[PDB]
Amino acid sequence: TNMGLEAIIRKALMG
Amino acid sequence: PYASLTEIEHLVQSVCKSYRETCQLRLEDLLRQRSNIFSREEVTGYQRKSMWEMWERCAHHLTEAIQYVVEFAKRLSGFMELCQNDQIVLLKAGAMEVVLVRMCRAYNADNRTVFFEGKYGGMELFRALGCSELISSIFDFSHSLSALHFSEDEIALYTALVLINAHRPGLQEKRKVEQLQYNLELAFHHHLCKTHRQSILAKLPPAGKLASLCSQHVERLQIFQHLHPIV
Ligand SMILES: COc1ccc(-c2c(-c3nc(CC(=O)NCC4CCOCC4)cs3)cnn2C(C)(C)C)cc1
Repeated sequence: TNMGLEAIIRKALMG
Repeated sequence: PYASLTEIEHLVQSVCKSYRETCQLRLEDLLRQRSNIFSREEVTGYQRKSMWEMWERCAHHLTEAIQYVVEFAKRLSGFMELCQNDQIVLLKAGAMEVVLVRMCRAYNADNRTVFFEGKYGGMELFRALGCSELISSIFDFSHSLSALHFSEDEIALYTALVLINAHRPGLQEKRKVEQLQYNLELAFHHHLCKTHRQSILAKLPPAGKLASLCSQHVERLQIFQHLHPIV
């Protein structure tokens, strides 16, 4: 899993 | 309490819907799955795995769950209205704490076991992680939480309050978040009063530091993946 911490939340929030 | 009684009852229901919709597995299914427990051969299978391999699997599961927590946040009445800086700040500080609450929620006190990858298993299942001090404290937190018997609605409101906390450093719209938090405290307070369980939050242990550590391990693996085997 390359994306983690704040980077995964940012990606997750875009929706 | 200026808010009318009917308006608060809806806020309870809206928050519970968001929690139930966004759990990875429905609680009712979790209780029904308590019968199937990993076989001693399956357990040893997990123990044979290399520290990295078991951490790599566990960290992916923490990140998957985080993603479902972000969805929970989106469903909160006022979360979308907040500026993206604030939306991100609240999720950085709190989203891992919710995760631990949701995973520790899928636990069985009778035989001290946790739902993990399809079947229930005990603390011994995690020996490959090699942080027994962390694993025993996490299982303790889960056992204490089980004693309190939180309902889905009580667990939905409490996790909601963890995310929507107005004291996190770096919030731009502090006042806007306090208003959203207060409304959740009003709601939750009413629900505890109706059921005579005002004292339950005092008895819950703090999971903040445990989650801080879990986040540190998740980050550790992403910083160092080039030194470990490829996906
Ligand atoms: C016993 O307490 C523990 C808590 C967490 C853990 C735990 C996990 C879990 N990964 C899953 C993956 C999974 O089965 N997902 C489906 C569930 C998710 C929760 O909601 C119900 C469906 C469940 S646990 C990953 N890392 N850790 C640490 C030990 C590092 C912390 C272990 C043990």
